[PDB]
Amino acid sequence: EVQLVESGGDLVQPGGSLRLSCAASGFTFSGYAMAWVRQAPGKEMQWVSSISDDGGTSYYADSVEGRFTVSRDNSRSSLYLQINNLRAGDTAVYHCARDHGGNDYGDFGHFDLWGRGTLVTVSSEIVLTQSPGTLSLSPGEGATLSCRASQRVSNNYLAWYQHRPGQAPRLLIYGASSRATGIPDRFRGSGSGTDFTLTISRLEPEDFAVYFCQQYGSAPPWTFGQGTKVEIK
Amino acid sequence: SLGSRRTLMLLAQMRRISLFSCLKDRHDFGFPQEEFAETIPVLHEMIQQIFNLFSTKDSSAAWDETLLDKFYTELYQQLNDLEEDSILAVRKYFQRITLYLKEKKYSPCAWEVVRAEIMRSFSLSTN
Repeated sequence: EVQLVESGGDLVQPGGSLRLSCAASGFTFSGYAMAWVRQAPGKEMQWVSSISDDGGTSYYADSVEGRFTVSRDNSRSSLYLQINNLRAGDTAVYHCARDHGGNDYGDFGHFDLWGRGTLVTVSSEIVLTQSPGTLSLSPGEGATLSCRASQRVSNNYLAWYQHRPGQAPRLLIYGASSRATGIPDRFRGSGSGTDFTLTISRLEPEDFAVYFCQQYGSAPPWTFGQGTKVEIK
Repeated sequence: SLGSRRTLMLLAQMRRISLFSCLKDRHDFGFPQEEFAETIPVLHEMIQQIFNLFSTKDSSAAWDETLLDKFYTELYQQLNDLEEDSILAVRKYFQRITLYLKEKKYSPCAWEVVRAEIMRSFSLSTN
């Protein structure tokens, strides 16, 4: 029942502006660093901006630097993203996300809670490569998903996410092999350096989803794989 | 094993600032991860290098002296229990940490990146 809900997306003219909002419930928002990650049609997830728990520190992707402004109101459990001078490249579903990193290890840049996103339609780096593009399997079968990086993933900071239809993305694995809280044993992450794998030992009907990887070992930007769609048979 | 957990607890207690304030200062130190039976002289080198790194005049300025002494004591305790290409790779690894710190003029953010890096590589070496 713990969720993030984005709103504020709309049709907008090129050169126009929109204020995106994200309402957080089921947690004390003020204790977490937050992020905005967007996904253009047919493209991989793209980290846009990050902001510290107190709002004092923020980061942006280079393409949005100076046009986007992230902010937050901790007393209202709200995260904002002001997006200005919009172009065709800004058309995407914008998700807000909660940073799973902690202070003891400083493993920021990966997310344990996401919203379903808000569409923005403008009216007209380490690269991760996943394989296969699509896996058509039957329930009870195993699946091996690959995620290859263009250069070494510092500290093995590789995360795997699951995106089921009608649901917000979900963190499955972090640190290349640690299962997130609540994630069943059938999801197993392995690898290091530039080669990472997600093994799903028995496919259940809810396991039919898009699975995407992310490296968060580098300084920003943190980058994502284009995804592997696992479909039913 | 228990003395390994106490070393990580003191390294976490030494933290002064959040690495979230230093994300632009992240750096890949290239820790030779698969180096951890002949693990004793490699682990021994690792502890000595951690001691060397955290016992300079620069480290004394950057960290609480009280925690640094308990930290040296814990590293020493582990060496008591324990008592050549692998040793060289560890030495090269700590040279990269030192070079990074020098280039970054021993800033609090460079020190936080190094502290968090040692949190990871030490826990890896001690399983």
